[PDB]
Order: sequence, then structure tokens, then C-alpha cells
Amino acid sequence: SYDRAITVFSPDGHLFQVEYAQEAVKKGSTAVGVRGRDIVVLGVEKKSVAKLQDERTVRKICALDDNVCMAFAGLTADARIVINRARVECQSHRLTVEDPVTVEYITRYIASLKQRYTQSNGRRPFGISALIVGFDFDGTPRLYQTDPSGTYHAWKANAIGRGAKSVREFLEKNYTDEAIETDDLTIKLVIKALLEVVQSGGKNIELAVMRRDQSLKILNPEEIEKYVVEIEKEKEENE
Amino acid sequence: RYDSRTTIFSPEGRLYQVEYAMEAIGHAGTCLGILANDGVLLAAERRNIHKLLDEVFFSEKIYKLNEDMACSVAGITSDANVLTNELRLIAQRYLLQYQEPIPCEQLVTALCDIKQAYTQFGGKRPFGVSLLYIGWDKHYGFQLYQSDPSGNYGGWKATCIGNNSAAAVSMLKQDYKEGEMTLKSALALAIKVLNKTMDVSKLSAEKVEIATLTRENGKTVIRVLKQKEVEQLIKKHEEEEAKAEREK
Amino acid sequence: LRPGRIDRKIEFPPPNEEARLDILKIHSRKMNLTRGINLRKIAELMPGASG
Amino acid sequence: PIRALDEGDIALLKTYGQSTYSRQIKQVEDDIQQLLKKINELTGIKESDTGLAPPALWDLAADKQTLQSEQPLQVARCTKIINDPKYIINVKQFAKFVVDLSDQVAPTDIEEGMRVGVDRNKYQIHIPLPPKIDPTVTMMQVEEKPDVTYSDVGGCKEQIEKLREVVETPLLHPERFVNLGIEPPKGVLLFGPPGTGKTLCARAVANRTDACFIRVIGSELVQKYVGEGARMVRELFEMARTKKACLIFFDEIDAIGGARFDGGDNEVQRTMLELINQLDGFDPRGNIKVLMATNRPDTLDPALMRPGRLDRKIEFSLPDLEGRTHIFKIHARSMSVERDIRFELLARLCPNSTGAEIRSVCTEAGMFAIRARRKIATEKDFLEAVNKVIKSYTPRYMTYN
Amino acid sequence: TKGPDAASKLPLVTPHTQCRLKLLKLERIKDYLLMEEEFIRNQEQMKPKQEEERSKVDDLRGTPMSVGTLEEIIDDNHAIVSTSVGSEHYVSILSFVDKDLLEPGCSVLLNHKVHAVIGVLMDDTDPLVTVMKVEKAPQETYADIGGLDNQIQEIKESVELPLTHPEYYEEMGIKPPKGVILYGPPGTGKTLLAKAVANQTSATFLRVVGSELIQKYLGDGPKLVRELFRVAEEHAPSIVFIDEIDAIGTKRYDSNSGGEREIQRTMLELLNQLDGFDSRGDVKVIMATNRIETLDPALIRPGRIDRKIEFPLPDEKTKKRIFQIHTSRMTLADDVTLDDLIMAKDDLSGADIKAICTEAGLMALRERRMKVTNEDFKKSKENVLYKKQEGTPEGLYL
Amino acid sequence: AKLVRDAFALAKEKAPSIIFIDELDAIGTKRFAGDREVQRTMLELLNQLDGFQPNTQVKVIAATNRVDILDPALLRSGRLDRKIEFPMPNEEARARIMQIHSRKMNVSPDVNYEELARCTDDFNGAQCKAVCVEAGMIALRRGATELTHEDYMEGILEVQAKKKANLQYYA
Amino acid sequence: IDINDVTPNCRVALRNDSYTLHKILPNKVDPLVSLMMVEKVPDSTYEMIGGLDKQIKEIKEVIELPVKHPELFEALGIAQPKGVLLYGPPGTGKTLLARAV
Ligand SMILES: Nc1ncnc2c1ncn2[C@@H]1O[C@H](COP(=O)(O)OP(=O)(O)OP(=O)(O)O)[C@@H](O)[C@H]1O
Ligand SMILES: Nc1ncnc2c1ncn2[C@@H]1O[C@H](COP(=O)(O)OP(=O)(O)OP(=O)(O)O)[C@@H](O)[C@H]1O
Ligand SMILES: Nc1ncnc2c1ncn2[C@@H]1O[C@H](COP(=O)(O)OP(=O)(O)O)[C@@H](O)[C@H]1O
Ligand SMILES: [Mg+2]
Ligand SMILES: [Mg+2]
Ligand SMILES: [Mg+2]
Repeated sequence: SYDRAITVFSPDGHLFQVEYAQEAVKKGSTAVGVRGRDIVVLGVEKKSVAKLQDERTVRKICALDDNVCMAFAGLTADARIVINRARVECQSHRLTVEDPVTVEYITRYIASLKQRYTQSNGRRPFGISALIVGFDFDGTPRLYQTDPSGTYHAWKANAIGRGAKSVREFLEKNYTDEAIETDDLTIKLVIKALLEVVQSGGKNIELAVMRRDQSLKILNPEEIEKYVVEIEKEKEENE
Repeated sequence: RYDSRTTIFSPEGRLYQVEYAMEAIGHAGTCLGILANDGVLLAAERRNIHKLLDEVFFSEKIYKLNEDMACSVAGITSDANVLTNELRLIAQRYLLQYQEPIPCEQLVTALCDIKQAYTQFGGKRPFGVSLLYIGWDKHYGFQLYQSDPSGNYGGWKATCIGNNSAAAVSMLKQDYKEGEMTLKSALALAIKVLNKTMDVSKLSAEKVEIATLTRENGKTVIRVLKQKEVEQLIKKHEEEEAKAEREK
Repeated sequence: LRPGRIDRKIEFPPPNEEARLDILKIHSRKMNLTRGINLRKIAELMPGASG
Repeated sequence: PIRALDEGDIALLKTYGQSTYSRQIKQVEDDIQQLLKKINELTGIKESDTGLAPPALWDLAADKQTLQSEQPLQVARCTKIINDPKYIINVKQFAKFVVDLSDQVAPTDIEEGMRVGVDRNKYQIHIPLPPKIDPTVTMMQVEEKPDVTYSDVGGCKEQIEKLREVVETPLLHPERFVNLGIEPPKGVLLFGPPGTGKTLCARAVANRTDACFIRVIGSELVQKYVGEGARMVRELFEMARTKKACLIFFDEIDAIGGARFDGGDNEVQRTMLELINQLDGFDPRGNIKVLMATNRPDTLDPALMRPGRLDRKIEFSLPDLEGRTHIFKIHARSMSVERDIRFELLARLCPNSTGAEIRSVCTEAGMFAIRARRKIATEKDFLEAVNKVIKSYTPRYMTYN
Repeated sequence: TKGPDAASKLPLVTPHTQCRLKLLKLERIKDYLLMEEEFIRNQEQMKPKQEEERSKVDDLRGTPMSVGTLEEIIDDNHAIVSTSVGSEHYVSILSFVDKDLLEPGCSVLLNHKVHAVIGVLMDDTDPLVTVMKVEKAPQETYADIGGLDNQIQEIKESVELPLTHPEYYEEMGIKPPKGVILYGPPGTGKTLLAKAVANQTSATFLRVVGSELIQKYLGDGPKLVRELFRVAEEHAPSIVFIDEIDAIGTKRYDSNSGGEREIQRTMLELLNQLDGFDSRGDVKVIMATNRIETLDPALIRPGRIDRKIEFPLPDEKTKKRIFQIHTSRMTLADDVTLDDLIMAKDDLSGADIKAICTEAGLMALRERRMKVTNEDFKKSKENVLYKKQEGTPEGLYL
Repeated sequence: AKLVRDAFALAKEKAPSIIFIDELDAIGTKRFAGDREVQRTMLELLNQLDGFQPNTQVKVIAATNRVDILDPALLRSGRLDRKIEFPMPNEEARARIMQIHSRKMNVSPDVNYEELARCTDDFNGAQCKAVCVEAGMIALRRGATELTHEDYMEGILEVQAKKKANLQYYA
Repeated sequence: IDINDVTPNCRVALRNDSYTLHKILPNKVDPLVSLMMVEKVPDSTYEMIGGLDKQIKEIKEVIELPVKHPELFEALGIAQPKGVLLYGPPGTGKTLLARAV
């Protein structure tokens, strides 16, 4: 009877509404993010959009700033609002301080907005967990995960959404310094990690690749096709 | 239960009120829109066809938002009217600040943001209005957009919302030729879909409303088909059905 | 309704046009019909009869 | 377009296929079932044991002599004596009779209210009988001390001390209470979360009760016939009064002590009302300390819970950290565990878990140590058991830190 | 003592397929059956003292012999026995009755005329309880379950291993878990794991429904539960299986109804027998529920139900195992690639991974084929998976 | 019915007799096969009450914790009519109860029974006696020869199973 | 009467004098369960049911084929379907098909 109000503590000190909100993140398309020496990758699964609908308006990977991009899970309605507020915050931070918004700062602001929305009644928590990754450190790659609760964390490689447990288990046992020593191997690692969660053909994986002092490069289906062909060749070599 | 208010999250993480609204959107009358290579169109069903009801506006379900946009409606009447007024206000505000037509998706996103804000802040019931958007912009041209009570929109080539939306959408998927539909063919397909989307046989012209978006000499004329052309299309569909049954 | 206690769930949709005609014939067998009692027209007048 | 099967199709389906051995195997199976049934029928006895003594024990031809000479006597109670004196005898339920004694018995032997035997023909009183001692009520006694002592109950020092002050101290040392003019509480209601250890404390008290301990079976008190449960409660309390310093344990008192409502339980409510006046009211109960236990105290009638019948209400709360550590040591005394097991960590990893869950964790650790053929259960086994027993029944823990 | 009355079962035949090796095995079993039949048929016929004693005892006893309750023992040759009609009789105890068994509450056997005690009824078990005892063990063994390995291991450690290898538990010092609850979606393998345990187990197996424990009369419920557990204890190694526990194990709540309060009393008697005053003995309780959140916390607390075994909907490997198990008898074709149906979304249970098999067989029969094909399996899946209506959200989440 | 009639006849035989039917709810439940026998027992009592010649030498006193469950016919006019009401003891009532049940025990003259009465709101007489007995027992725990007011307060805490601890936020 | 034919709960008849069993008698059936056994067959016939040929065949696949020819299922290696459920709009013919069966 303690799960009907955000600001009500359960006898064991649980804010049950936030835990329920995380369940919303548990129901979204998987997002995998791994950062390399000179590359940050945001893996995503496409949901095989309807035969008669356009996929241009189903963008799940969006860039908050010119060099910071985020991939979210959970309900799209809240994710869009969070993304818009993050963009406005980045453009305001640039305005007040000319230095471009750091990935840490944008993640902190997203967490602050989520916490403010999960602090009092009459305001439902944001049911989207955002993986904010960017080279905004001016020579250092960073990746962050903003839980629907409001806490963020620095992750070398983390998974959100459906299958997050399996993708995280794969990433832990395969993400080594030898793995991400080059951009191509980092992209291959992202593809391999997302393959176990999303069993399907091409166009079911959208990869956002960002290099140092560059712009977001949403890889075309062919390039993902080339990388999957390479991974299949590697598997054939192993056998 | 976990549907006392919109703000409440179910243990599985579902906005029960939002789902209830998106289910209730089915009570609304059938409306559909097919995107054609030369334009897009909308089709709606007048549920109220009483003889004592005087048709004064002719656009109960299809509203003009801007000089290059129009959006059909489906859902509560008061919510639909508020949403259409807000759409007009947003479009004209964008025109005043930027002095160019809203690129359609901007208006759709603004309305979806308003609906999301309603579904988030406590003390407000979700807008139970799902309305199809049509229009042309310099960036992508003709587009058809679907808006749900939850603020989740999406580009679509042909969709139907309201009564028997599932059957209409499925059989539009079955017989929609991508990139090969002209406005005449689009109207023919829309009439074919509306014929069996509603239980009423013979698809009375007074009981169906069709509006078409065309790009003529850079004007974007929105035309609501008069009863004469609607009757002509109905007769054409009847003759086509007779020809098809000829094989029998 | 588990597939071990109930194996086959046969649906019973409201009879279609031919089904309505067949039902009319079944229930009109003992009736004294008159020439020009076309039952297809009567069935067409029942769009969704419960059966 | 589906087409039904015909006779020829069925015949070909059952023939066009495997028929070289199928028929033989099927017939063999049917006839094997038949043979099993035939064997079972042929034996089909399993002679039921009867109380027949060893042949030398009875070996009596005078048993017929006693059967022919001795005559069965109906048992009845003499309600009144009339003054040759006449006696009114109630033959339980048969009828009321006015009979006179046979020459065998003397008039002085038979007193009013005594249950005496009578012949089945004339109803004359032939012999007196000892007063009824109910068999169910008598079996309700313990007469066999359970092997759980107070040392096996951990984390409840205050609760155990209160229980002893209620049921044991007043019986062993009445002087400490008589000198200061203190009437010790006569009842204790052990209410707490299920599996916390109320029944264990009751068993310990019965173990060192050094008096009459009566375990009240909730089934017997609820009887099929109307008024039987109240009679059973009244017989139990009389049997407690006849003894000195008896102890009654009303285990799961919520079984019968539900809140009265307006047929509903009705009869169970009447039995509850009988226990209530027995515990408190006219005719002081006497030296009968009542022990009641229940995991759901809120459903008890307020009359039964008033501090006149259940004087001391001991709350068996979930053990604190020290209680959990002591419980872990108590339940791990026999387990072949390693010497470095940090029981403090295992206690801290079971935040809100009763003693029963601690025992379950200990048994799970032992079972894990048995899975891999290891005769010593290391602390990792206990950690896995804790995960399986408490945690089993990350993103949520992500927020906390 | 009255050791286990284990259910009888014939040995298992391995070939399954109608090969001549199976014929030889069945012929050998039949030969031994005819062997036993002939031996026991000749024994009495081929057969040609105690007769005098038996005749004397039966002539003293006479017939019919009434069954009454012994109320008290006054002397060594006298007792008060209350006939079934409630009337107490001061009858004489005859010599040929072992005085050791004569205890208050026992069912005494009395002469019809003089009512003199002539014997003590030993079993006198409630007929509604003796029915529960499993005599013919079900044929479903462990090999008949696809997967559910962890669950099989837990159930074996709880009910099977302790009897066979009690050394491990005795040395470790831990009493083996004496209570297991099987909970999970419907059609997962709960009753199956119970049938397999009953088949393999050598201890007396008692089956209950959770609805037969409730009796119309007031006190019949708790007394029936007590009789069931007493019968289980009489046969020292026993397993009691209370399927559909959620019938009487619903959360206790203040009920203004004797029906509900009677059901609650039955549950209380059950939980008192399971873990309360006096040890439970060597009786293990297995319970099944497709709803564990609605059970009284006391009934499913550690001590009574020591292993809350979970039975999830089958995963890919488990689903492939249940297709192999339920299609082994079937004569599959060459193109039957079960993986297509095995994929599924998330919601294929054993019942379905069997009804699907039955429907594929029936559709093969429709086309007059005894060898199924891939199209048959796809059609059977489409026909038999129609269980849930929506059970899903809309296109909100991304 | 026979038992009730015999009891009333015995009350008649003795001239100055009083019958105390305690826990009248057992047989006084509202009219609704044991129900039949109990309804018959009730009728007998309602009759033996109306069988009395007015102002006879036998008076019946009944007790009950629930008048709602009681059958309305029992009250009536010629039957039990003097519905003597017993209220939960007031402040003075609780203080007097504590004084009466603390008489036999060695009690400190420093006890402020009025403060205890204030601190024991919603306490019936039985609970007040339990409070006194618990205070005595607690005093015995510490080996104190004579009771103290704090002992009475701790007994009041114990009577309702409550436990008082030094909370970390109430300083 | 042989002792092997008296199975538990057989409702035997006993002689009044010596209480000897001299008959087995039909097994006791609760009065109320007897009325549920269809002794008089209903008049509905399959030809009276129209528009449900597929439904009739599907139901007969479970109510007729498994019992009429269990050998087909034994050879196929599939378990005999046990139950069938009829569901649809009211007055569609479910009870009519039940009567026909
Ligand atoms: N405090 C404890 N210390 C040690 N062992 C305990 C404790 N509590 C429970 N146990 C263990 O759990 C077993 C069962 O617990 P017990 O029956 O005493 O619980 P309960 O609270 O009386 O149950 P319920 O409230 O359901 O009647 C005990 O025999 C003992 O082995
Ligand atoms: N895992 C499985 N492996 C093999 N056969 C299975 C499995 N699950 C189900 N089956 C088959 O389907 C039947 C249904 O499963 P089962 O009887 O165990 O259901 P249950 O879990 O008891 O469900 P309910 O809640 O309906 O009682 C089994 O008897 C068996 O024939
Ligand atoms: N397909 C059909 N063929 C013949 N008669 C039908 C059909 N459907 C409905 N009916 C008629 O409608 C009536 C409905 O009776 P019933 O079978 O009880 O309906 P339901 O199954 O909905 O309860 C029947 O008397 C039957 O004669
Ligand atoms: Mg207990
Ligand atoms: Mg089951
Ligand atoms: Mg019907």
C-alpha cells in the first residue's frame, strides 16, 4: 500500500514509484554504448517498423549538442521532452559560459531534471534511461547512463532497455583494452554485443558513431552490413 | 488498482491512464489518410447523420490549421476543439516569429509535447484525441502524421483511427502500392477502405467526408470534396465492384 | 483455458450471408413458403444476425 | 474444404503402416494389464490386523463363561435420589428412568450425580463407575516433553524472560510474588510475524514446565455437533483445575477466537464465549496459566484479548542484529561449518528475516555444500544460501549507495 | 512401525518404438506375470492346528461385529465402550485382545449381542483419506520432463535424495528440506514434476486437491487434515502432494462467514500439522499453486515450505526439449524444422508445446498423413496458441 | 430449554434468588440446525421472564459486550428493560481503578495517579488492573522493594505491547 | 458373493438378521448428479445446424474421433484431445451443436 505515491517511503526505505518507473526503461529497445580511445559508439535496435510507416520520425538516437549524443529507452513521449530540455540546456550553458557543454554537465542536468520531476506528487517520473556519450571533454571520451530515478554513472560500456542484462554480461566478458584499441574493433564489439539481444537481419541495428572533434555519423545500413559480414567472417575463422 | 491518476506508474511500468485513453480513441469515428506521390488526403465518417441535424461547417472532422496544413480529428469533442485551437495558435505563432510555414513536423511535435505535459503533470486527464496530420513543407513535401493521446506521433503513409482502425490499416497495408499512388488512385483506395471499414453499406456520400491536399503552382490548396464528386467516386466504386463480381 | 484442459476453442461467429440463408432454409423447412419467397433478399436484410 | 474420414480410410490408416509387430505388442500390453488385475484379485486381501493376542496369552475357554455370565451394563448418571429409595438415572440420551439398586450394591455407595451402570432390561443399578475422564481431553495433555530447550531460542531474551515470569516463575517461586502482594499474570498471548518462534518458546516451556502442560488442539474444540466445543472447553478447564498449577496452550487462537458478528461461525463463537467466561468471570479459573499464540492478533475478539484473560501480551518482533547472530549460531551449532564464517555479515545480509528464514538459510547452505561433494560448508555457501532464501524471494539497487 | 506402502509399478520398457526388442521385453514381463499367477494359483490348490483356535475365536466373536469407540479402561477385564449411536456400554474385555493396543479413543470391535470387546480396529482410516493414497504410480517419469533441471534437482534434494542418501544430510548436520512449493504460470510442469516424483519415489505418496480437504460439516475439515497427516506418518517415509493449495491457502482475513472462517480453520489445522507443537515426522509436503502471491504468509514461510521452487514459462532450450519429448513418438517428416515454432515471442508453455503436437497430428490425419510436415505444425501453432487476448501495451515505448 | 427451565424453577424454589445469565450473546443472537435449538433456548428464557408474576422475588441480571448482536425481543418491555450502561472509565474512573487495584502492593506515596489516568486514555478497568499488575512485576524485575511512578508508566507501555526506545530524532 | 467383488464404497445390501452381504447393488451416486446424466436424447440433429460445417468437424475431431478410433492417435503418437470450448456472440448455435452431439 506504499506504491501509490512518489513521496511516501516504504517501511524498508524504498521509493517504490521510482523503482516502478525503471520498469518502463526495462520495456524499451536495447541500447548499447561502448567508448574507445578515439571513438564512442551508441548501439540501438530497430523495432521492424510497420510496412506502411516512415522511419524518419522514429529517431531514437539524437544529439543534444554538436558533439554529444544520447540514446534512450522507455516511453518516447518523455524521452522527446528530456531531449528537448537537454538541447535547450546545452545552448543556455554555451550562452552563459562559452565553453561547450561537457558530457558530464549535460548528464548532470538531465539527472537534475529527472530528480526534480521525481521529488513531489503531481509530477510523474521520466520513464527513460539516457545513455549520454560525447567527446565534449576536449580530448577525452566519456559515456554516461541516466537512470529514470535521477542518478547517473560513468560507464565504459553499458546496456539499457530490453535485454540489458544479457548485453551487459556480454560486454563485461569481452570489453578489454585489446578490444577497443581501434575504431573498427570498437564498432565490431558494439555489433557483436547487440547481436545477442536483437536476432534479426539488417536495418534492425542503428549505430551512431562519433569520432574526436567530429560530428555524429549515423552509419548507413550498408556499413552495418559490411561490419556484420566481417563479424560473420570472424566467426567462420573461429570455427 | 493503479489507474487512480495519470501520474501513477503500474508495477510493470505502464501509464494505465494513457493506455485507457489510447483504447478509448477507438470509440471515435473512422478517419484515414493516404499519402500519394502528388499529394495526401483524409477520409472521415460522419457518425451523426440524423435528418434533423443541419450541416453548417462541413468540416466536423477535418480542420484547416495553416495555409499548408490540415488535420483530421478523432476523440472527445471538447478535447478535439481545444487541440485544434492550440494547433492553429502554434502554427500562427511560428509564422509570426519565423515568417515561413511550419514544416508540419514542428506542429506535430508541439501538439505532442502539449499532450505529454498533460499526461505527466498531476491533476490533468490525458487528451483522448488522436488526430491525423497532413501538409506540405519545403523540407520533405507531402507528409501524413499520426498523433496519439500519449503524444507519440509518427510518420505514416496511410493510417486509419477510430472504429475498426485495425481492419482498415491492415487492408491498406495489403493493397497500398508504395510510391505508385496518384490522388485519383488515393481517393479510390480511400473509398474502398471506407466502404468496409464502416458497417453501413452503399457508402452514402453524406456519411463520408474527404479532403485532399494538392501542390498547385506553389499555393498548397486544401480542397474539401463537394457532395457531387463524392457521389461520383461512390458510383465509380460501385461500378468497379460490379466489374470485379463479373468474374463470378 | 490452458491447452491441456481445453484443447480446441472453436469460435462461433455470427453467420455470414450464405450461413444466414442456410439457417433460414433449416428453420423454414416445415413452413408453407409461397412462390416468390426469395430467401437471399431476406438474408441480405440481416447484416449481422445472431443466428 | 476439410473432408471427414470414412471406414476404408480408417482401416488403411490402422493397417497401411506398421503391422508386423504393432498388433503383437498391443495385445501383449493389454494381456499384461489383464494379468496384473488377475493377480491383484487373486491376492486382493491384505488381511487387516486385529487386536488378537498371542495364542498363549488368551488360551481361555472360560471367556465364553464370562460372556454368558457377565452382562453388559449401560452407563448412566443418577440425577436425583428419591426417599425403599428410588433413583432417577439419565441413560445419556436414551431416556430418563426411575430405577432401584440391585442387591449387589449398598445404598450408601450410590450418591447423587455419580455415574452408575444399569442392566439393559430392567435398568436396575448394579455397580458404580468412576467419574467420566474425557478421552480427547485427556489425550490433549503433553506427557512427553519436546526436546527444545530455552537455549535453542535466541534473540528473545526479553520475551523469554516475560514468558517465564508469566508461566514459570509464579509456579516455581510463589514467595517472590506473595511477599510484595503481586498477582502474576495468568495468561500470555504470543503474537508476532509467522516463523518468529512463538511455538518454540511454548515447546521450551513445556520442556521445563515441571507441571501439567495441556496443548489445546484447535480441531477438537471445533466439533460437528452443536454445543460440543463448549463442552470440550469446559472439560479441559475442569481437568486443568483438578491438577495443581496447570498450563494450557491455545495454539493458533485465531482458529476459534474470531470477532463475533451477526449464521456465521456461531458454534465456534459459542465455544469462544465458553472459554472467555472460563478464563475470566464468576467462578475464578484457579491456578491455570493460559498460553495463547497467533500470527494474526487483529482478528481476535476484544473480549479474549482484554488484559483480564491474556494479561501479558508479548510481541515477538523480528530479531535485531544480535538476535540474528545468536539465531545463526544456534542453528549452525550442529552444521559442519568452517571456522572463519563471519556470522555477523550473514546476520546483516538478512535485514528483515525471522528465525525460520535463518534456519532455512542454514539448511540451504548445508545443501549447497552437499551439492559439490564437500563436507565443510564455507562462507561462500552461506552467502549463496542467503541470496537464494532472502534475496531470491540491480537497477533498483542502483539508486541506493 | 507400518513401513511405507509404496505404490506398485511394472518395470519400464526402453525401446518405445515398436521394435522386436520391445516385444521381447514385454514378453518377458508377461512370462513373469504368468509365472506369479501360476505359482499363487497352485499354492492354494496344491495346498492340502491353528484351525481350532481360529474356530473358537470366531465362535466367541460371532457376526456381525460392531465397531465402537473405547471411552475408558476401568479394569483389566472391563471397559466402557460407546456404541456408534452415542450410547455408552460397560462391556467385558475378553482374553483374546492385546491389552497394549487398547487405549482411549481407539475403535474397538464389539460383540453384537453382549457388546463384549473382542478386538481393536487398527486401520479405521477415514475412507475419504484412504482414497488419497497412490496405489498405481503414474507412468510419467523424469525423462518425460523437458528441462526443468534446476527444479528437478531441488525437488530431488527435498523429497527424493533424503530417503536414498541420508548420509550426506546426517554428516552435514542439516535436516533435509521437508517442504516444497511449486508455483508458476499454468501449464509449466508443476503437477508433472509431482507425478514423476511419485513414480520414482519409494515412499508412500498421498495426493490431495486442496478442495477435498474442505468438508461440508463444521469440524470435518480439520479432522480430515489430521487424519491425512496421521496416515502419512503411519507410513514413515511419505510425500503429501496438495495441488491447488490456493484453494484453501488464501490469505487469512476477517471474514463474516462461517464458510470462510471454516476454510481458514482448515488452513490453520494444516499449518499446525506442518510446523507446530510436536514434530511433523518424516512426511514431506509438495504444494502447487498458479498463484503464490495470494497464499497466507504463514503457510509458505520457511519451516513449512522450505524451497519455493519457481516454474517459469519454457525458454528456447527448454522449449526445444519439450518438442523433442512430445514428438519422440510421432513420426516426423524430414522438413520439420521445429526451431521456427520454438522461437515464439515469449509465451509458449508445455501444454501448448504438446497441444501443438496433438493438433499437428490431427491435421496430418485430416490430409490422411500419419507423418507430420512443417505446414501442419505451423497451422497447429496458429490454431492452438489463441489463448491470450492482448496481454501487451501499445506502441509507446521505444 | 430444559436447562433454562430447571434453573428458573430452582430460582423460584429459593425465595430470594437472582439469576445471572452472563455472556447472554451466546443464546441471544438475532433470529436467523443448531440455530433451531438455540432459538428454542431463547424462547424459553423470554417465557420464563414473562412467566414471572410482576415484582416477583426473583430478579434476572444479564451481561453482554455486544447489545447489537442481542435479539431485540429480549429487551422489550416486560423482559430485561433496565439497560444499565457501562462506559469506558473516565479520568477519575481510571485513577480510582488504579488506586483500588494498587492497594495490596507496596506503592510509593509519590505516585501521581491523575497523570497515569491522563496517560491511559481509552483504557478499560481490566486494562487498568493489568497496568497496575505490570507496574508491580516490572518493579520486581529491578529488585525494587517499592513501586515507582516510572514503573507504572512502563507498565502502561507494556499493557498494550508497546515498546519505548530512544529514537534518534526525538531529542 | 466373492470377497474380490466388494470394492470399497460399493453399497452392499446386508441381511437384517445376521447382516451377511448377499448382493452388491449399484454404486451410490449423489442425488443431483444423477439428473445430470442425459437419459432422454435431445431432438436436435446435425442437419438442423447450418453454417457450421467447419465447427462441427472440429468438434467431432475431439468428441468422436478420439473415442471411436483411438488407434489412430496411438499410432500417430499424440495425446488424445480431452476438452473443447465453444465461444462466440450470443445465439450463434453453441447449445444447438451441444444438443446435436
Ligand atoms: N527465535 C528463534 N530462534 C531460533 N530458532 C527459531 C526462532 N524462531 C523460529 N525458529 C526456528 O523455526 C522453527 C519454527 O518456528 P516457530 O514454529 O516457533 O514459529 P512461529 O512464530 O511459532 O510460527 P507461527 O506464527 O506461524 O505459528 C523453530 O522450531 C526453530 O527451529
Ligand atoms: N516442461 C514440460 N515438459 C514436458 N511435458 C510438459 C511440460 N510442461 C507441461 N508438459 C505437458 O503438459 C501437461 C501440463 O503440464 P502440468 O500438468 O505440469 O501443468 P501445471 O503446471 O500443473 O498447470 P496447472 O496450473 O494447470 O495445474 C503435462 O502433464 C505434460 O504432459
Ligand atoms: N448455424 C445455425 N444453424 C441452425 N440453427 C441455428 C444456428 N445458429 C443458431 N441457430 C438457432 O438459434 C437458436 C439458439 O439456441 P442455442 O443453441 O441455445 O444458442 P446459444 O448456443 O447461443 O445458446 C437455436 O434454437 C438454433 O436453432
Ligand atoms: Mg506455531
Ligand atoms: Mg497442476
Ligand atoms: Mg447457450
